[PDB]
Amino acid sequence: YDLYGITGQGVFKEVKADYYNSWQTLLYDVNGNLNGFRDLTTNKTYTIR
Amino acid sequence: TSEIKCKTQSMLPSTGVYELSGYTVQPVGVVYRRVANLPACNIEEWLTA
Amino acid sequence: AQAIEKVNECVKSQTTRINFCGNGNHILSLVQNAPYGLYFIHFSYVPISFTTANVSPGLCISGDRGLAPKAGYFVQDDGEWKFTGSSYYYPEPITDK
Amino acid sequence: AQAIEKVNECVKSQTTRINFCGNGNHILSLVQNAPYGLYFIHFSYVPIS
Amino acid sequence: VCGDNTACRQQLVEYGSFCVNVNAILNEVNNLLDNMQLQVASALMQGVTISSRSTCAEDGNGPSAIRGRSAIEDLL
Amino acid sequence: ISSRSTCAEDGNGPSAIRGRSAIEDLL
Amino acid sequence: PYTPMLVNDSVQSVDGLYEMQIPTNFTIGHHEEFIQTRSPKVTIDCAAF
Amino acid sequence: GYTTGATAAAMFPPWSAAAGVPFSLSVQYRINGLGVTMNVLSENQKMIASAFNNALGAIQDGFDATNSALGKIQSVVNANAEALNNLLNQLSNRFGAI
Amino acid sequence: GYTTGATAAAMFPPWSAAAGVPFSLSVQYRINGLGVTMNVLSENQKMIA
Repeated sequence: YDLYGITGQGVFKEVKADYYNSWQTLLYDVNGNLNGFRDLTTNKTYTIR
Repeated sequence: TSEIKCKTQSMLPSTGVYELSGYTVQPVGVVYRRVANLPACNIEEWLTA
Repeated sequence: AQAIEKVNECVKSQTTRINFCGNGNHILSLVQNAPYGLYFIHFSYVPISFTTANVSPGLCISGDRGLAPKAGYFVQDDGEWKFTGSSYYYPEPITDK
Repeated sequence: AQAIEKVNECVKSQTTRINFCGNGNHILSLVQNAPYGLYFIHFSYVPIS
Repeated sequence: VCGDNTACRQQLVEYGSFCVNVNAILNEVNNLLDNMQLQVASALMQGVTISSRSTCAEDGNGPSAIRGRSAIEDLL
Repeated sequence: ISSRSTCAEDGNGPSAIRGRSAIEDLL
Repeated sequence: PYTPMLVNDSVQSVDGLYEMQIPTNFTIGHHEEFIQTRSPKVTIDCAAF
Repeated sequence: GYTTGATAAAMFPPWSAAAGVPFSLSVQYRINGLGVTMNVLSENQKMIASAFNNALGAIQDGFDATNSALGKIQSVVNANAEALNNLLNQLSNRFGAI
Repeated sequence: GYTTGATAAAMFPPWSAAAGVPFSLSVQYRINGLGVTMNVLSENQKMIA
C-alpha cells in the first residue's frame, strides 16, 4: 500500500471503529508502527496487520 | 539443499539444525489510495510573482 | 549445577553433609517440574514445645561407673546420667557405647 | 556460593567430606567480617617431628 | 554521557532504549549482590543461642575468643 | 519403574499419588 | 532480617540450661524453594531484526 | 514423566531407587542423625505422615496465595519479558536522525 | 554482629549452635577423624588451646 504517503505492506481488516474526531485520522501504536487507518474519501475504518 | 550450502560457506556441510532467512509472504497488489481531486495550488504563481 | 547437586544429593540419595540445600535438618526431599526450572519441597524439621533440663556434657562431674571420663554425650538428671539427642528430650538406658 | 558452602559446611557444622576448603585436615574453622568479602582462618593441622 | 546542558538531553532521548538498558542491567547486578549478601547473612544469622542472661569474658579455656572475636576486625 | 504401575497409594505416606502431579497443574 | 533470643548463658560445671530439649509434636515446615534451570530459549535472526 | 520417575523411585518401598532403602523406613533414618529411633517409637511415623498429609494439602492450599515459590517464577518470565520489550522497543528508536 | 553471632554460636559449650555439640568437646572430634581420642589424652587440648 501507499496510504496517503505512508508506505508499508500488510492486510486490511474492516472493523467499525470509533472516536476519530475530525482531524485525527491515522492510528499509530506505541512503537511508531501504523496500526490503524481511516480513509478520507469513504469515512470508513480499518486495522492493519 | 542449495541454501544451507549457501550459509555454511562449505560444500556438503555437517549435520545439525540450521535456521534459514525466513521468506516473508509476497504481496500481490499495487493498491494505494489518495485524496480525490483537488485544485492546482500553483506554487509557480507565487514564486514568480 | 547447584540443582544437579541437589537432585543428585538431596533428592535421589540421602545426606551425610548437614547444612546443605536448606536449613536445620532435612527430613525428606521432593521434586516437581515447574515452568522454567524445577522446584522442590524441603520438608524441614521444626520443633514447637520447648522445655529445659540440667546438662553437664564433658563428664567433669561425679564418676559413678569407676573412673569415667566419658564424653560425647548430653546430660539429663534423675536417672544416673542419660543421653539425649539434640531434637527430642529423652533418657537413654545408658551412654551410647 | 562457594562461600555459602563454606559458611554452611566448614564454619557452622562439622565435616564428613575430607579435602574441602583447605588442605590436610580441618581442626576448627572461624569467620571474621572483612571489607569486600568475609575471610576465614582455616586452622590446619601440621605435624613436625 | 551528557553534561547538564540541554542540547545533549535532546539527543540522548533518541537513544533512550540504551539508558533504560544500562539502568536495568546494573539493577540486575545490584539485585545479585542483594540476594547473595542476604544469603551470606541467612547462613550465619540462622545461628541461634544468643542468650542475653552476653558477657565479655571467656569461660571456655580456648583463649582470646572474646579478644580475637573482633580485634581482627579493626586491623583489617 | 515396573509396569506389573497403579494409581493408588500403598505405603502409608498419603497423597503421594495425589500430590505427585496435582502440584503440576497449580503451577 | 533475623536475630534470635533465649535465656540462661554460661552457667557452671552443670553447663547451662537447654532451651531445645523439645518433647514436641514435630511440625514439618513446607518451605518451598524454587531454583532456575533454563532460560527461555532465544534465537535472533540477524537479517530480520 | 521423569520427575514422576524420580518421585516414584522412592514411592515403592518394595523396590526403590533411593539408595535401595524402603521409604517408610527412610523417614526414620534422616531423622536418626538428629532424632532417636526409639523416640519416634514407630508412633510419630503415623504422625509425621499425617503431618505430611497435612503438609501436602497445605502445600496445595498455601500455594494459591502469593507464595515465595511463585515469586521468582513470575519474576524470571517477566525478566525475560522486560528484556525482550527493551529489545523490541530498540528497533524503533531512531539512532540516526531521519 | 552476625559474624559474632556466628562465632559465639560455637563459643558457648553450654548451649551452642554448631551441631549442638560443646566446643571444648568439638576440638576433640574433628581431630578424631585423624587423631586418636586416647592420644590427645585431654593433655594436648590445653596444648592446642
